[PDB]
Amino acid sequence: ATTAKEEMARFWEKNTKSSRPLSPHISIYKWSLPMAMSITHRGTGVALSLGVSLFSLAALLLPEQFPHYVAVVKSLSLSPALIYSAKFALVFPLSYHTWNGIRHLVWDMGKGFKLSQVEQSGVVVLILTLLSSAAIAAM
Amino acid sequence: TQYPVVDHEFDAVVVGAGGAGLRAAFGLSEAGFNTACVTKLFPTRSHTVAAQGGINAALGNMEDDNWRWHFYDTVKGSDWLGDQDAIHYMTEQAPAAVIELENYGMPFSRTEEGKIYQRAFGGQSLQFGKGGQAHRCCCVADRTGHSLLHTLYGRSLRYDTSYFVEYFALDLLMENGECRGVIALCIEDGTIHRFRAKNTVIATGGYGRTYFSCTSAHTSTGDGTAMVTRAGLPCQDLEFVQFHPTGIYGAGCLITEGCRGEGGILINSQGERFMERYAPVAKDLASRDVVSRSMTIEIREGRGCGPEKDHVYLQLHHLPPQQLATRLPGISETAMIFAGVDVTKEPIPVLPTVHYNMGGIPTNYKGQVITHVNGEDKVVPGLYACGEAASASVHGANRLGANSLLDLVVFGRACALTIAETCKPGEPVPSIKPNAGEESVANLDKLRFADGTIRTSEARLNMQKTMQSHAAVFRTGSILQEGCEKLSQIYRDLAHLKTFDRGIVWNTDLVETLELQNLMLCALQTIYGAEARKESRGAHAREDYKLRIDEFDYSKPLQGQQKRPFEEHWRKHTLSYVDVKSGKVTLKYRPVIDRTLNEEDCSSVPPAIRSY
Amino acid sequence: SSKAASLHWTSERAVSALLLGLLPAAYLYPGPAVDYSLAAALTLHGHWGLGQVITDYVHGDTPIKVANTGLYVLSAITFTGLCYFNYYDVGICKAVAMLWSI
Amino acid sequence: TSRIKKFSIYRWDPDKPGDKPRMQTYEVDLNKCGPMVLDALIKIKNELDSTLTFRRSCREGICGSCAMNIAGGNTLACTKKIDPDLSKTTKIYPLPHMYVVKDLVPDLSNFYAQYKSIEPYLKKKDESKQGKEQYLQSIEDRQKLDGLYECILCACCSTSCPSYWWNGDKYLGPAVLMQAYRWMIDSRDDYTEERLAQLQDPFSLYRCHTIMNCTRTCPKGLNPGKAIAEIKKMMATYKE
Ligand SMILES: Cc1cc2nc3c(=O)[nH]c(=O)nc-3n(C[C@H](O)[C@H](O)[C@H](O)COP(=O)(O)OP(=O)(O)OC[C@H]3O[C@@H](n4cnc5c(N)ncnc54)[C@H](O)[C@@H]3O)c2cc1C
Ligand SMILES: CCCCCCCCCCCO[C@@H]1O[C@H](CO)[C@@H](O[C@H]2O[C@H](CO)[C@@H](O)[C@H](O)[C@H]2O)[C@H](O)[C@H]1O
Ligand SMILES: COc1[nH]c(=O)c(C(=O)[C@@H](C)C[C@H](C)[C@@H](Cl)CCl)c(O)c1OC
Ligand SMILES: O=C([O-])CC(=O)C(=O)O
Ligand code: SF4
Ligand code: F3S
Ligand code: FES
Ligand SMILES: [K+]
Repeated sequence: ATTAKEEMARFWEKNTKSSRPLSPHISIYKWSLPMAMSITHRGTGVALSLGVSLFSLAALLLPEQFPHYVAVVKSLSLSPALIYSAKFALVFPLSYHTWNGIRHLVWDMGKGFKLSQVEQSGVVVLILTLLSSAAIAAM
Repeated sequence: TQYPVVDHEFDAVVVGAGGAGLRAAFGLSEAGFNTACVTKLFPTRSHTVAAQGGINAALGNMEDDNWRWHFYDTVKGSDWLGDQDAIHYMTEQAPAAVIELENYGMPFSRTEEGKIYQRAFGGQSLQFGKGGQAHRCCCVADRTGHSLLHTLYGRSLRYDTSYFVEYFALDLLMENGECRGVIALCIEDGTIHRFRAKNTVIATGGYGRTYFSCTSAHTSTGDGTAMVTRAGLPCQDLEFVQFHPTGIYGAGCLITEGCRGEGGILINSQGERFMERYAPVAKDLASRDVVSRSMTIEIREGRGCGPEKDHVYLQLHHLPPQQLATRLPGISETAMIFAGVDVTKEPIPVLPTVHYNMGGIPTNYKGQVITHVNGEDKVVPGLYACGEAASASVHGANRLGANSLLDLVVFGRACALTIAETCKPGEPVPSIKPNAGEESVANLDKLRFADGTIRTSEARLNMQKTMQSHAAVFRTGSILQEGCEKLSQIYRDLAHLKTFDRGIVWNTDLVETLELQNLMLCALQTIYGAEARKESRGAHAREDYKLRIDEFDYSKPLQGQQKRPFEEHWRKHTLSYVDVKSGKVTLKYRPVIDRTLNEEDCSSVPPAIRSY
Repeated sequence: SSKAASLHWTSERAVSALLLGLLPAAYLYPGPAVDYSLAAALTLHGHWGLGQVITDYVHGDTPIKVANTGLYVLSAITFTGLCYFNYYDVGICKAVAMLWSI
Repeated sequence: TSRIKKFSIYRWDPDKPGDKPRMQTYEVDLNKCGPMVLDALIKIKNELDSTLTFRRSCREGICGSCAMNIAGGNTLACTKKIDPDLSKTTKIYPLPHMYVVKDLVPDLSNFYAQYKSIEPYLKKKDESKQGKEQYLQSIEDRQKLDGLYECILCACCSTSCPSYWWNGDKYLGPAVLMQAYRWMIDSRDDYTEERLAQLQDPFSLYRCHTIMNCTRTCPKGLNPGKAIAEIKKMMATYKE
């Protein structure tokens, strides 16, 4: 006697004005590697975009060209370890997001959806991210 | 006074959302009846969803079939205690009922020709019993009831049926021998609701939970059967409890008879397919009352399996693994979960288990509840019943496999068809008393604030353990009377009940106390009907009266036989009454309907010898 | 368009495949063609990406409107600053190389 | 010789004025209990605390009543083995991010309503010959339904999906979406394009980002994540 849309409306109207609590979710749900890698793919994507936007804003607002700021950092005569740590920290989120992005595109084709394959592809992304970030930072 | 009471008005109210309640519900809405559906569970949680083997119909997809052969197998399977007019209607309407379900989207398994797959099932034959095993059990692998109930629920979303989910029906609203509706309890908010209607349909399932071990769900407490009892109305043939042969050992979960229908065999401790000795022709596909007795005899005679010699083996590993995965994927998973068994390697430990109640609310072939007054069948005005809660009686003393799911959709539709031809929508709904059903609310509040000596869980176990030992596969008057004295004492000790949850919103402590009241009303009529019936017919097997007593002796020629009077033979229905206050059980008897709906189209089968 | 949601889902995947191919393009063929293609792809992919985060996490008529407008300002400024860097400065490809020569 | 196991269970009573959610611990002797968690819940209710409220029925994992969060994951209490490690206390919560009616009993009516909205029943452009003959379906086209029709609507998958946590008012969830796909590829259905057209909005379908919590938690072993991916591929391919 009630349509689906009407049932959904009464649900929210009944519950939101009630004294009923909301069952816990994120604080009690057990994590997994695919789930941790899903939200990490989101955090890396957002961090990369904000990094691009801070760069574009710097090109419009800073009084010096890019070669000037590279010359300033080079004149600081930093150690190869700090240069490596900086390079690794810059290229790690990009590399992870790229490999896990290819993993997402494979999923969008409908491939690799068996749960054991989800775990396999995730671990492969993890070791490919490390190997790529280690080789790139070494350059 | 203390409980807020809400009143409703409908053309008809259906109590139950199983396969039978749903078919009647939107069938009434199909016919323009403003219909309400009251169910204590969400519809797809009903025990129908657990059904596995399939549903019978003479479609003829595997071989040339004939619904009259299905009629014959059902009459013979019932041990001539079933009403042949109802069996006629069910077996003739079976092809249309299954075709309707498939047309609803039911994902039946398919044959090479694209038609509905049908497997063999216990006690079904061709050529009126002289043509060998039949294959008319239409199935969805071994998840037929799951797909049946989900298909019916989906179909019911198209109609204007007003659902009341998780409402617990307390009693009927009776006035001057007529049913005005039902009074129920809303579990979500704790309010009492009186539903007024010109016609009430009762499809509340069985009461298999009266026993300790049973394949039934925890919600199969015979709630509708007790409402009819509290209304001063009779129940029929309640002492005939079907014991399924292959209920898994331990958890009691069902292992489908389709296992034997696909080629599975039963094995004792010495590796013998012992059914070749009890039923040389039918073997493991004999009737369920025969197999359950055969397996029970092998156990007590010392040929049981396991470390306690208390069960037997169902062997499937001789069947190809591709067949096991296609035809029986459900029990493959279940045998692993509840027994650690790999069906491709080891057999399943099985033993007889309470499964189905042949008895229930007596109706006719139209679905109308009847009472017996001075030898005539009085139709109760406005009261209907269908499914396992009702006694058509299409199953008599023993039900054939895959016939209940048929009973549900045939007589669910029949109730809606009978109401449509007898009454019209929008007719003035009958009035009730201002305090109608207040005895239900008083009994509800009494149990809610119980403060006695015995808790509800402790009382339910004393009932289940009493039924399990005193009303098992074999029964004796000395043992049945001991169980009758125990049950009649447990019922009088319900005054000393003890509940804890003093709330009303989702008070499962209170609801399961009401279900105990309903279980006890059904359990008394069962063990007292079994004690009085001094014969062996179908499932009810008395070892002190091993014979079947009909009005004649159909093992000898009827030439000049002295006909036994109705008071001396036993081919008759048991009608049980219960004084709810004291608990005393009263028993009456009404004759079996041997006539069909058309003798020239379906010959009435006279009682004969019953062997497999 | 009655298929606007599915056409957008396809475009998101298409731009990701395009952006994926620009990484070997930037390493193998650095120059203005890849700098500006990177500028357009990094902005469009990031804009659609941050929109999904807003759709998932921001609720209410006004907060959704405020977030999507503020995101549109961020994207437009980002694409313009990237084009400014490509035309007036060394460009994306050369900036990455100079940064890695440190 | 008793093996005492500790369970920590969510408790809330709507009839207590001012009642606040809490956790209560129960000690269950595993030598006098069934192997499944539901056997412990029923033992606790029948022996220790009869006020503990929860949904149960089939106790064999077919009806879907006893869905809850056991040891951090959504599962059926009747097919979830009790952890025999007595040094670990099993935490039992209701289904996550759901309004609590009482104790472990959530409100599934929005979940039910979303399932109704996708019209989960066979539809034909011509329904005049309904009930006359059986619809022909090849064994091949019937096999396409394996892994889909077995769904018991327990709601474990949807209540484990983060997108359903934040947008359950508009995201249909993996359970309903897979049932929609079950009717999309049913060869006997004539409304495939209409079912796809229903999902042309940013929320109904496209809030799924392939997190795959749903497939991990399904007590029936189904893959609603893969089904959603097949819908998405169908959404991008069908012509009108
Ligand atoms: C494990 C198992 C497997 C089976 N397999 C098969 C098979 O393969 N083939 C076959 O033919 N038969 C089979 N059967 C038998 C058959 O499935 C059942 O007898 C039949 O499904 C019962 O259906 P029903 O609609 O009468 O009631 P059920 O399906 O049991 O449902 C009862 C309904 O009544 C409602 N109800 C009960 N009490 C109340 C109350 N107080 N207030 C409101 N509502 C109430 C409940 O909400 C529920 O929805 C099987 C039985 C079992 C237990
Ligand atoms: C940038 C790197 C990305 C983030 C990395 C985060 C690393 C920690 C993530 C949390 C891992 O948490 C852990 O994950 C594993 C793998 O799914 C889970 O394993 C679980 O599933 C796997 C199969 O899928 C089973 O084999 C195993 O018996 C079971 O415990 C485990 O229950 C969980 O405790
Ligand atoms: C890819 O999309 C997603 N992937 C996820 O893993 C995901 C999640 O896993 C959430 C439980 C993450 C939660 C919001 C964190 Cl920040 C609290 Cl500590 C999430 O919310 C999400 O967005 C809908
Ligand atoms: O009861 C029936 O009709 C069939 C049944 O449970 C089975 O599959 O064994
Ligand atoms: S997909 Fe699995 S978890 Fe989700 S409702 Fe269906 S059976 Fe339950
Ligand atoms: S967990 Fe949720 S995001 Fe998608 S793949 Fe499963 S419905
Ligand atoms: S009770 Fe039916 S699923 Fe656990
Ligand atoms: K019956």
